Amino acid sequence: GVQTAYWVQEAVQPGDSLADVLARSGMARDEIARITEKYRHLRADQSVHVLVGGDGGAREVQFFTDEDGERNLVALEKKGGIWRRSASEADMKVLPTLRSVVVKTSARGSLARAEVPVEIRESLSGIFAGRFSLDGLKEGDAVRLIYDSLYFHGQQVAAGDILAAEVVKGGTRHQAFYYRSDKGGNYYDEDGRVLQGFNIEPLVYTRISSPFGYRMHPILHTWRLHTGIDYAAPQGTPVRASADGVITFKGRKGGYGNAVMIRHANGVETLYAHLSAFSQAQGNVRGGEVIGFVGSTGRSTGPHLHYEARINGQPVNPVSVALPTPELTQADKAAFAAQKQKADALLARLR
Ligand code: NI
Repeated sequence: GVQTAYWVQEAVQPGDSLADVLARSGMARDEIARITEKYRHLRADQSVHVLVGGDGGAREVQFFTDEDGERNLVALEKKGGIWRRSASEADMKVLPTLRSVVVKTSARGSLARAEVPVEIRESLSGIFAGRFSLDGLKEGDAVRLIYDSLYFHGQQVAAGDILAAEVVKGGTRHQAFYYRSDKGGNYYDEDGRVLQGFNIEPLVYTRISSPFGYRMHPILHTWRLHTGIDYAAPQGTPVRASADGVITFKGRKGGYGNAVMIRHANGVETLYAHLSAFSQAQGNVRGGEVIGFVGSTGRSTGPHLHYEARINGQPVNPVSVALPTPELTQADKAAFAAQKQKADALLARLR
């Protein structure tokens, strides 16, 4: 009898194009065209979804883009015969995720079995990197986490930042709390003291135009993930290394324009882009010496620096990880205490 609509999932293979994946799914030739007419692009490690109507006609197509610098969540619907970027306020919903796990084999291993996003395992590693090694957790060691999770139409699509984390290694308790204020946040321990190389910011900037993490466009309601920090600064402004390490690259790089990377050791790297010019200071960099100057090369509006920290792999909120953490004043102390208590109430849920 009558046919019902169904979803088709097509994974994205190496250096694949949208039209490519869309074609392997079985989508019509002329249909692929009407789509790519308005929409180095397709984020690998995923799969584009296509809703097929009972009549075999495509009605929707959602997927993630991995453009250089940021990733976009593209949702497209077909109405009246035209593909339009679908979006709405109620589409996404962020919830606090309470995950508790006890180490058995390895720390990173057990956390993976507990359904803990790779992003979080690495973000957690850098946060406590100044107290212990996340890989030195023996059996019986606990890891209690609380982090925002993004749900698209009731379906978990990503993971926000860590709100609080309690780790017990060998019986020693280590706590980390996320604190935000003013008109990104930072991580502090239970006593409000700084946790933990990166003793300075990459430069002197006028203001931070765009923070790290997921954010919804105020009017388009679309969602995008900025894989770094946008430091607004006059072009030509000296861009120095945040810490020691060794520069491993430099030159034009996709939408990043001129950029350089530094392997700060311990399995961590950094990247500064959109530079107007370098300064050629390869080899080992003491940490602090100029390595570039602000510009607007690659995919960028005006002058500013793109700071991106990549722990054991890909993008990770550089805050309190690959940047210095400011001390808490009275303009905080009280507020922080109020926030620490809220997170601890959720933590106690995993004890
Ligand atoms: Ni950026």
